[PDB]
Amino acid sequence: AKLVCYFTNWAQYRQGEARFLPKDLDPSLCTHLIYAFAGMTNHQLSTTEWNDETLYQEFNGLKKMNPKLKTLLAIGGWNFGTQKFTDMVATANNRQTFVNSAIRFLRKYSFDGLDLDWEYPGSQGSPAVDKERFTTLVQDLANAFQQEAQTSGKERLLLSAAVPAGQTYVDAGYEVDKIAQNLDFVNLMAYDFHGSWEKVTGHNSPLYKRQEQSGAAASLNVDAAVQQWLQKGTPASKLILGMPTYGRSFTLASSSDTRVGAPATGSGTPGPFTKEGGMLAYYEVCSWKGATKQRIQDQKVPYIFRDNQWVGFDDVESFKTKVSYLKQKGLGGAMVWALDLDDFAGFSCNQGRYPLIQTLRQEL
Ligand SMILES: CC(=O)N[C@H]1[C@H](O[C@H]2[C@@H](O)[C@@H](NC(C)=O)[C@H](O[C@H]3[C@H](O)[C@H]4N=C(N(C)C)O[C@H]4[C@@H]3CO)O[C@@H]2CO)O[C@H](CO)[C@@H](O)[C@H]1O
Ligand SMILES: CC(=O)N[C@H]1[C@H](O[C@H]2[C@@H](O)[C@@H](NC(C)=O)[C@H](O[C@H]3[C@H](O)[C@H]4N=C(N(C)C)O[C@H]4[C@@H]3CO)O[C@@H]2CO)O[C@H](CO)[C@@H](O)[C@H]1O
Ligand SMILES: [Zn+2]
Ligand SMILES: [Zn+2]
Ligand SMILES: [Zn+2]
Repeated sequence: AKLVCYFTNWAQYRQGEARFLPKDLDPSLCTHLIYAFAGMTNHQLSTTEWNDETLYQEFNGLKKMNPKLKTLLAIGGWNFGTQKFTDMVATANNRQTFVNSAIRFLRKYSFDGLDLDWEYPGSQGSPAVDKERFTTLVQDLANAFQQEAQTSGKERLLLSAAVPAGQTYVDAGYEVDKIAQNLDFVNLMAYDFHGSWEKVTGHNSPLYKRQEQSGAAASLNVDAAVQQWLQKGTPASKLILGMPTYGRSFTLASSSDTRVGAPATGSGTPGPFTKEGGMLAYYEVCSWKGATKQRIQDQKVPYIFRDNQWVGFDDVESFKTKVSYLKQKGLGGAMVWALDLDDFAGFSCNQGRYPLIQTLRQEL
Protein backbone atom coordinates (compact mmCIF):
# COMPACT_ATOMS: atom_id res chain seq x y z
CA ALA A 1 0.00 0.00 0.00
CA LYS A 2 1.04 3.58 -0.67
CA LEU A 3 0.90 6.46 1.82
CA VAL A 4 1.21 9.64 -0.25
CA CYS A 5 1.92 12.73 1.86
CA TYR A 6 2.01 16.35 0.73
CA PHE A 7 4.55 18.94 1.98
CA THR A 8 3.71 22.61 1.29
CA ASN A 9 6.38 25.21 0.69
CA TRP A 10 4.46 28.06 2.32
CA ALA A 11 4.20 26.35 5.71
CA GLN A 12 7.72 27.60 6.39
CA TYR A 13 6.16 31.04 6.94
CA ARG A 14 3.78 30.16 9.79
CA GLN A 15 4.50 31.57 13.23
CA GLY A 16 6.10 29.81 16.17
CA GLU A 17 5.96 26.03 16.40
CA ALA A 18 3.65 25.88 13.38
CA ARG A 19 6.57 26.79 11.10
CA PHE A 20 7.34 23.79 8.88
CA LEU A 21 10.53 23.11 6.90
CA PRO A 22 11.96 19.90 5.40
CA LYS A 23 13.72 19.23 8.73
CA ASP A 24 10.22 18.63 10.22
CA LEU A 25 9.66 15.72 7.84
CA ASP A 26 9.93 12.09 8.98
CA PRO A 27 11.41 10.20 5.94
CA SER A 28 10.01 6.87 7.16
CA LEU A 29 6.43 8.04 7.70
CA CYS A 30 5.16 7.88 4.10
CA THR A 31 5.99 5.91 0.93
CA HIS A 32 5.71 8.95 -1.35
CA LEU A 33 6.34 12.58 -0.43
CA ILE A 34 4.94 15.22 -2.76
CA TYR A 35 6.19 18.80 -2.78
CA ALA A 36 3.47 21.44 -3.27
CA PHE A 37 3.77 23.56 -5.36
CA ALA A 38 5.88 24.40 -8.42
CA GLY A 39 4.45 26.93 -10.88
CA MET A 40 4.88 27.60 -14.60
CA THR A 41 6.65 30.34 -16.56
CA ASN A 42 6.98 30.44 -20.33
CA HIS A 43 5.49 26.92 -20.48
CA GLN A 44 8.19 25.60 -18.16
CA LEU A 45 8.17 24.21 -14.65
CA SER A 46 9.40 26.87 -12.21
CA THR A 47 9.97 27.55 -8.52
CA THR A 48 7.57 29.63 -6.41
CA GLU A 49 9.56 30.47 -3.26
CA TRP A 50 12.93 32.19 -2.81
CA ASN A 51 14.50 29.11 -1.22
CA ASP A 52 12.88 26.34 -3.30
CA GLU A 53 16.24 25.23 -4.73
CA THR A 54 17.58 24.64 -1.23
CA LEU A 55 14.30 23.10 0.02
CA TYR A 56 14.23 20.78 -3.00
CA GLN A 57 17.71 19.52 -2.11
CA GLU A 58 16.77 19.08 1.55
CA PHE A 59 13.47 17.39 0.62
CA ASN A 60 15.02 14.98 -1.85
CA GLY A 61 18.02 14.63 0.45
CA LEU A 62 15.67 12.70 2.78
CA LYS A 63 16.21 9.78 0.40
CA LYS A 64 19.74 9.47 1.80
CA MET A 65 18.07 8.35 5.06
CA ASN A 66 15.35 6.29 3.32
CA PRO A 67 16.26 5.20 -0.26
CA LYS A 68 12.90 3.48 -0.62
CA LEU A 69 11.10 6.82 -0.38
CA LYS A 70 9.82 8.27 -3.66
CA THR A 71 9.47 12.03 -4.05
CA LEU A 72 7.35 13.98 -6.48
CA LEU A 73 6.92 17.65 -7.26
CA ALA A 74 3.32 18.89 -7.65
CA ILE A 75 2.45 21.62 -10.14
CA GLY A 76 -0.65 23.77 -9.84
CA GLY A 77 -3.03 23.86 -6.93
CA TRP A 78 -6.31 25.63 -6.23
CA ASN A 79 -4.88 29.15 -6.26
CA PHE A 80 -2.88 28.54 -9.44
CA GLY A 81 -6.01 28.66 -11.60
CA THR A 82 -6.38 27.18 -15.09
CA GLN A 83 -5.11 29.72 -17.65
CA LYS A 84 -1.51 28.56 -17.54
CA PHE A 85 -2.50 24.90 -18.01
CA THR A 86 -5.01 25.62 -20.80
CA ASP A 87 -2.39 27.70 -22.61
CA MET A 88 0.34 25.12 -22.08
CA VAL A 89 -1.61 22.12 -23.36
CA ALA A 90 -3.06 23.96 -26.38
CA THR A 91 -0.14 23.39 -28.80
CA ALA A 92 2.33 20.62 -29.50
CA ASN A 93 5.19 23.12 -29.13
CA ASN A 94 4.05 24.32 -25.69
CA ARG A 95 3.48 20.72 -24.48
CA GLN A 96 6.92 19.72 -25.77
CA THR A 97 8.56 22.64 -24.03
CA PHE A 98 6.77 21.83 -20.76
CA VAL A 99 7.49 18.09 -20.90
CA ASN A 100 11.18 18.59 -21.65
CA SER A 101 11.46 21.19 -18.90
CA ALA A 102 9.74 18.80 -16.46
CA ILE A 103 12.31 16.08 -17.17
CA ARG A 104 15.24 18.44 -16.81
CA PHE A 105 13.87 20.14 -13.69
CA LEU A 106 12.99 16.88 -11.92
CA ARG A 107 16.38 15.30 -12.72
CA LYS A 108 18.28 18.43 -11.73
CA TYR A 109 16.82 18.44 -8.21
CA SER A 110 16.51 14.68 -7.73
CA PHE A 111 12.72 14.36 -7.76
CA ASP A 112 11.31 10.95 -8.74
CA GLY A 113 8.23 12.25 -10.47
CA LEU A 114 5.59 14.86 -11.25
CA ASP A 115 2.13 15.25 -9.66
CA LEU A 116 -0.35 17.15 -11.82
CA ASP A 117 -2.73 19.35 -9.79
CA TRP A 118 -4.65 21.25 -12.49
CA GLU A 119 -7.81 22.53 -10.76
CA TYR A 120 -9.52 21.85 -13.03
CA PRO A 121 -9.67 21.00 -16.71
CA GLY A 122 -13.14 21.78 -18.06
CA SER A 123 -14.10 24.09 -15.20
CA GLN A 124 -12.95 27.14 -13.24
CA GLY A 125 -12.73 28.99 -16.55
CA SER A 126 -11.11 26.16 -18.53
CA PRO A 127 -13.00 25.18 -21.75
CA ALA A 128 -14.73 21.81 -22.21
CA VAL A 129 -12.09 20.78 -24.73
CA ASP A 130 -9.49 20.69 -21.95
CA LYS A 131 -10.97 17.35 -20.87
CA GLU A 132 -9.37 15.89 -23.98
CA ARG A 133 -6.26 18.06 -23.82
CA PHE A 134 -5.64 16.94 -20.24
CA THR A 135 -5.55 13.38 -21.60
CA THR A 136 -3.00 14.38 -24.26
CA LEU A 137 -0.83 16.07 -21.61
CA VAL A 138 -0.87 12.92 -19.42
CA GLN A 139 0.02 10.75 -22.43
CA ASP A 140 2.80 13.11 -23.54
CA LEU A 141 4.34 13.13 -20.06
CA ALA A 142 4.03 9.34 -19.59
CA ASN A 143 5.60 8.75 -23.03
CA ALA A 144 8.41 11.22 -22.48
CA PHE A 145 9.14 9.85 -19.00
CA GLN A 146 9.19 6.30 -20.36
CA GLN A 147 11.65 7.19 -23.14
CA GLU A 148 13.91 9.29 -20.90
CA ALA A 149 14.41 6.41 -18.44
CA GLN A 150 15.50 4.24 -21.35
CA THR A 151 17.98 6.80 -22.71
CA SER A 152 19.34 7.86 -19.31
CA GLY A 153 19.41 4.49 -17.58
CA LYS A 154 17.77 6.05 -14.51
CA GLU A 155 14.61 4.96 -12.67
CA ARG A 156 11.57 6.02 -14.66
CA LEU A 157 10.04 9.30 -13.48
CA LEU A 158 6.58 8.81 -11.93
CA LEU A 159 3.41 10.61 -13.00
CA SER A 160 0.45 11.12 -10.72
CA ALA A 161 -2.44 13.56 -10.62
CA ALA A 162 -4.61 14.99 -7.83
CA VAL A 163 -8.23 14.73 -8.96
CA PRO A 164 -11.60 16.09 -7.73
CA ALA A 165 -14.28 14.10 -5.94
CA GLY A 166 -17.21 16.18 -7.21
CA GLN A 167 -19.17 14.28 -9.88
CA THR A 168 -19.71 17.47 -11.86
CA TYR A 169 -16.00 18.25 -12.04
CA VAL A 170 -15.02 14.67 -12.88
CA ASP A 171 -17.44 14.51 -15.78
CA ALA A 172 -16.37 17.93 -17.04
CA GLY A 173 -12.62 17.41 -17.19
CA TYR A 174 -11.55 13.76 -17.04
CA GLU A 175 -11.57 10.85 -19.45
CA VAL A 176 -11.02 8.68 -16.38
CA ASP A 177 -10.37 5.42 -18.21
CA LYS A 178 -7.73 6.97 -20.47
CA ILE A 179 -5.74 8.93 -17.89
CA ALA A 180 -5.85 6.04 -15.41
CA GLN A 181 -3.92 3.94 -17.94
CA ASN A 182 -1.03 6.43 -18.07
CA LEU A 183 -0.89 7.67 -14.48
CA ASP A 184 1.16 5.72 -11.95
CA PHE A 185 -1.43 6.65 -9.32
CA VAL A 186 -4.43 8.93 -8.80
CA ASN A 187 -4.63 11.11 -5.69
CA LEU A 188 -8.34 11.46 -5.05
CA MET A 189 -9.12 14.67 -3.19
CA ALA A 190 -11.97 13.23 -1.12
CA TYR A 191 -12.52 16.28 1.07
CA ASP A 192 -13.80 19.88 0.82
CA PHE A 193 -17.25 18.22 0.39
CA HIS A 194 -18.90 20.89 2.56
CA GLY A 195 -17.57 24.20 3.84
CA SER A 196 -18.23 27.78 4.96
CA TRP A 197 -19.30 28.79 1.46
CA GLU A 198 -22.62 27.19 2.44
CA LYS A 199 -25.31 28.54 4.78
CA VAL A 200 -25.40 25.37 6.85
CA THR A 201 -22.79 23.29 8.72
CA GLY A 202 -21.44 20.23 6.92
CA HIS A 203 -18.43 17.96 7.33
CA ASN A 204 -15.32 18.57 5.26
CA SER A 205 -14.76 14.86 4.61
CA PRO A 206 -17.67 12.50 5.49
CA LEU A 207 -17.19 8.81 4.70
CA TYR A 208 -20.90 8.28 3.84
CA LYS A 209 -23.93 10.44 3.11
CA ARG A 210 -26.36 11.49 5.84
CA GLN A 211 -29.68 9.62 5.70
CA GLU A 212 -31.19 13.08 5.21
CA GLN A 213 -29.29 13.65 1.92
CA SER A 214 -30.53 12.75 -1.55
CA GLY A 215 -29.97 13.64 -5.19
CA ALA A 216 -26.69 15.37 -6.00
CA ALA A 217 -26.01 15.93 -2.30
CA ALA A 218 -26.01 12.16 -1.81
CA SER A 219 -22.73 12.06 -3.72
CA LEU A 220 -20.90 14.51 -1.44
CA ASN A 221 -19.01 11.88 0.54
CA VAL A 222 -15.89 9.72 0.28
CA ASP A 223 -17.68 6.52 -0.70
CA ALA A 224 -19.52 8.18 -3.58
CA ALA A 225 -16.31 9.79 -4.88
CA VAL A 226 -14.46 6.47 -4.76
CA GLN A 227 -17.25 4.56 -6.50
CA GLN A 228 -17.28 7.17 -9.25
CA TRP A 229 -13.56 6.91 -10.04
CA LEU A 230 -13.60 3.10 -9.89
CA GLN A 231 -16.78 2.74 -11.97
CA LYS A 232 -15.39 5.16 -14.54
CA GLY A 233 -12.27 3.07 -15.10
CA THR A 234 -9.63 3.62 -12.41
CA PRO A 235 -7.98 0.33 -11.36
CA ALA A 236 -8.49 0.07 -7.59
CA SER A 237 -4.73 -0.29 -6.98
CA LYS A 238 -4.08 3.09 -8.63
CA LEU A 239 -6.74 4.96 -6.66
CA ILE A 240 -5.27 6.59 -3.58
CA LEU A 241 -7.79 7.83 -1.04
CA GLY A 242 -7.02 11.39 0.00
CA MET A 243 -7.72 12.41 3.57
CA PRO A 244 -7.46 15.79 5.29
CA THR A 245 -5.45 16.67 8.37
CA TYR A 246 -7.47 19.90 8.49
CA GLY A 247 -11.14 20.59 9.17
CA ARG A 248 -13.60 23.17 7.89
CA SER A 249 -15.14 25.62 10.36
CA PHE A 250 -18.29 27.70 10.65
CA THR A 251 -19.75 30.41 12.82
CA LEU A 252 -23.17 29.13 13.94
CA ALA A 253 -26.25 31.36 13.71
CA SER A 254 -26.99 30.13 17.23
CA SER A 255 -24.91 28.41 19.91
CA SER A 256 -28.08 26.45 20.74
CA ASP A 257 -28.30 24.82 17.30
CA THR A 258 -25.12 22.78 16.92
CA ARG A 259 -26.07 19.81 14.72
CA VAL A 260 -24.60 18.96 11.33
CA GLY A 261 -26.88 20.91 9.02
CA ALA A 262 -27.55 23.68 11.56
CA PRO A 263 -27.76 27.26 10.20
CA ALA A 264 -24.43 29.03 9.76
CA THR A 265 -23.57 32.70 9.34
CA GLY A 266 -20.16 32.31 7.72
CA SER A 267 -16.65 30.94 8.21
CA GLY A 268 -15.41 30.00 11.64
CA THR A 269 -12.76 32.24 13.24
CA PRO A 270 -9.33 31.86 11.57
CA GLY A 271 -6.83 29.57 13.27
CA PRO A 272 -4.07 31.42 15.17
CA PHE A 273 -1.44 29.74 12.97
CA THR A 274 -3.10 28.90 9.65
CA LYS A 275 -4.97 32.20 9.42
CA GLU A 276 -7.52 31.20 6.76
CA GLY A 277 -11.06 31.64 8.07
CA GLY A 278 -13.05 28.54 7.17
CA MET A 279 -10.36 25.96 7.86
CA LEU A 280 -8.27 24.83 10.84
CA ALA A 281 -5.27 22.53 11.12
CA TYR A 282 -5.73 19.42 13.24
CA TYR A 283 -3.34 20.92 15.80
CA GLU A 284 -5.59 23.99 16.06
CA VAL A 285 -8.65 21.76 16.63
CA CYS A 286 -6.73 20.04 19.47
CA SER A 287 -6.46 23.32 21.38
CA TRP A 288 -10.26 23.68 21.71
CA LYS A 289 -10.47 22.97 25.44
CA GLY A 290 -13.98 23.05 26.84
CA ALA A 291 -15.47 22.14 23.46
CA THR A 292 -18.07 19.40 22.96
CA LYS A 293 -17.12 16.60 20.60
CA GLN A 294 -19.76 14.71 18.63
CA ARG A 295 -19.69 11.87 16.10
CA ILE A 296 -21.90 12.05 13.00
CA GLN A 297 -23.22 8.47 13.13
CA ASP A 298 -24.12 8.14 9.45
CA GLN A 299 -20.87 9.66 8.22
CA LYS A 300 -18.35 8.13 10.65
CA VAL A 301 -16.57 11.45 11.30
CA PRO A 302 -16.40 13.93 14.17
CA TYR A 303 -17.08 17.60 14.72
CA ILE A 304 -16.70 19.82 17.75
CA PHE A 305 -18.29 23.07 18.80
CA ARG A 306 -17.76 25.72 21.46
CA ASP A 307 -20.10 28.66 21.81
CA ASN A 308 -20.90 29.76 18.25
CA GLN A 309 -17.94 28.01 16.54
CA TRP A 310 -18.33 24.62 14.79
CA VAL A 311 -15.67 22.55 13.02
CA GLY A 312 -15.90 19.26 11.14
CA PHE A 313 -12.52 17.51 11.02
CA ASP A 314 -10.81 14.13 10.93
CA ASP A 315 -9.26 12.42 13.97
CA VAL A 316 -7.36 9.22 14.73
CA GLU A 317 -10.64 7.30 14.83
CA SER A 318 -11.98 8.53 11.47
CA PHE A 319 -8.59 7.91 9.83
CA LYS A 320 -8.68 4.33 11.16
CA THR A 321 -12.20 3.97 9.79
CA LYS A 322 -11.21 5.28 6.37
CA VAL A 323 -8.22 2.94 6.13
CA SER A 324 -10.50 0.04 7.03
CA TYR A 325 -12.78 1.28 4.23
CA LEU A 326 -10.07 1.62 1.60
CA LYS A 327 -8.66 -1.84 2.38
CA GLN A 328 -12.10 -3.39 1.95
CA LYS A 329 -12.35 -1.63 -1.42
CA GLY A 330 -8.88 -2.82 -2.39
CA LEU A 331 -7.62 0.74 -2.96
CA GLY A 332 -3.92 1.42 -3.59
CA GLY A 333 -3.49 3.33 -0.35
CA ALA A 334 -4.05 6.67 1.34
CA MET A 335 -3.04 10.23 0.45
CA VAL A 336 -2.88 13.06 2.92
CA TRP A 337 -3.13 16.82 2.72
CA ALA A 338 -1.02 17.90 4.43
CA LEU A 339 2.01 17.06 6.61
CA ASP A 340 2.27 20.55 8.11
CA LEU A 341 -1.38 20.50 9.29
CA ASP A 342 -1.00 17.29 11.37
CA ASP A 343 0.55 17.84 14.86
CA PHE A 344 3.96 17.31 13.27
CA ALA A 345 6.02 18.03 16.41
CA GLY A 346 3.46 16.63 18.89
CA PHE A 347 3.08 20.02 20.49
CA SER A 348 -0.66 20.66 20.55
CA CYS A 349 -2.41 17.30 20.91
CA ASN A 350 -0.24 15.32 23.35
CA GLN A 351 -0.64 12.31 21.05
CA GLY A 352 2.97 12.16 19.93
CA ARG A 353 4.42 13.35 16.65
CA TYR A 354 2.20 13.11 13.49
CA PRO A 355 -0.72 11.49 15.35
CA LEU A 356 -2.95 11.35 12.26
CA ILE A 357 -0.40 10.36 9.67
CA GLN A 358 1.33 7.85 11.97
CA THR A 359 -2.11 6.29 12.37
CA LEU A 360 -2.23 5.90 8.58
CA ARG A 361 1.24 4.36 8.48
CA GLN A 362 0.37 1.86 11.21
CA GLU A 363 -3.10 0.95 9.95
CA LEU A 364 -1.97 0.58 6.34
C1 LIG B 1 0.81 28.97 -2.71
C2 LIG B 1 -0.46 29.63 -2.18
O1 LIG B 1 -1.32 30.05 -2.95
N1 LIG B 1 -0.52 29.72 -0.85
C3 LIG B 1 -1.64 30.31 -0.08
C4 LIG B 1 -2.49 29.17 0.53
O2 LIG B 1 -3.21 28.56 -0.50
C5 LIG B 1 -3.44 27.17 -0.26
C6 LIG B 1 -4.52 26.87 0.83
O3 LIG B 1 -5.76 27.55 0.53
C7 LIG B 1 -4.77 25.34 0.90
N2 LIG B 1 -5.97 25.05 1.72
C8 LIG B 1 -5.96 24.15 2.71
C9 LIG B 1 -7.26 23.83 3.47
O4 LIG B 1 -4.92 23.54 2.98
C10 LIG B 1 -5.03 24.77 -0.50
O5 LIG B 1 -5.03 23.36 -0.37
C11 LIG B 1 -5.60 22.70 -1.48
C12 LIG B 1 -4.67 22.43 -2.66
O6 LIG B 1 -4.53 23.59 -3.48
C13 LIG B 1 -5.36 21.31 -3.45
N3 LIG B 1 -4.38 20.39 -4.00
C14 LIG B 1 -4.38 19.25 -3.31
N4 LIG B 1 -3.56 18.23 -3.59
C15 LIG B 1 -3.67 16.97 -2.82
C16 LIG B 1 -2.59 18.32 -4.69
O7 LIG B 1 -5.26 19.22 -2.26
C17 LIG B 1 -6.06 20.43 -2.36
C18 LIG B 1 -5.89 21.26 -1.08
C19 LIG B 1 -7.07 21.12 -0.09
O8 LIG B 1 -8.29 21.58 -0.71
O9 LIG B 1 -3.99 25.15 -1.44
C20 LIG B 1 -3.89 26.56 -1.59
C21 LIG B 1 -2.84 26.83 -2.66
O10 LIG B 1 -3.29 26.28 -3.90
O11 LIG B 1 -3.47 29.66 1.47
C22 LIG B 1 -2.92 30.37 2.58
C23 LIG B 1 -4.12 30.75 3.47
O12 LIG B 1 -5.17 31.31 2.63
C24 LIG B 1 -2.19 31.63 2.03
O13 LIG B 1 -1.60 32.33 3.11
C25 LIG B 1 -1.08 31.22 1.03
O14 LIG B 1 -0.04 30.52 1.72
C1 LIG C 1 -15.14 29.18 0.87
C2 LIG C 1 -14.89 29.70 -0.55
O1 LIG C 1 -15.79 30.28 -1.17
N1 LIG C 1 -13.68 29.47 -1.07
C3 LIG C 1 -12.59 28.76 -0.37
C4 LIG C 1 -12.22 27.49 -1.17
O2 LIG C 1 -13.38 26.64 -1.16
C5 LIG C 1 -13.42 25.73 -2.28
C6 LIG C 1 -12.25 24.73 -2.25
O3 LIG C 1 -12.19 24.10 -0.96
C7 LIG C 1 -12.40 23.66 -3.33
N2 LIG C 1 -11.31 22.67 -3.16
C8 LIG C 1 -10.76 22.06 -4.21
C9 LIG C 1 -9.60 21.09 -4.00
O4 LIG C 1 -11.17 22.29 -5.35
C10 LIG C 1 -13.77 22.97 -3.18
O5 LIG C 1 -13.94 22.01 -4.23
C11 LIG C 1 -14.71 20.87 -3.80
C12 LIG C 1 -16.21 21.18 -3.77
O6 LIG C 1 -16.91 20.15 -3.07
C13 LIG C 1 -16.67 21.22 -5.22
N3 LIG C 1 -16.47 22.55 -5.76
C14 LIG C 1 -15.56 22.53 -6.71
N4 LIG C 1 -15.16 23.64 -7.35
C15 LIG C 1 -14.11 23.57 -8.38
C16 LIG C 1 -15.74 24.95 -7.00
O7 LIG C 1 -15.05 21.28 -6.99
C17 LIG C 1 -15.67 20.36 -6.02
C18 LIG C 1 -14.61 19.89 -4.97
C19 LIG C 1 -14.93 18.47 -4.49
O8 LIG C 1 -14.65 17.55 -5.54
O9 LIG C 1 -14.84 23.96 -3.29
C20 LIG C 1 -14.77 24.98 -2.25
C21 LIG C 1 -15.92 25.97 -2.44
O10 LIG C 1 -15.82 26.59 -3.73
O11 LIG C 1 -11.11 26.80 -0.51
C22 LIG C 1 -9.91 27.63 -0.50
C23 LIG C 1 -8.74 26.81 0.08
O12 LIG C 1 -9.04 26.42 1.42
C24 LIG C 1 -10.16 28.90 0.34
O13 LIG C 1 -9.00 29.73 0.31
C25 LIG C 1 -11.36 29.68 -0.22
O14 LIG C 1 -11.03 30.24 -1.50
ZN1 LIG D 1 11.26 24.16 14.08
ZN1 LIG E 1 1.43 30.08 -23.82
ZN1 LIG F 1 -22.76 21.10 1.49
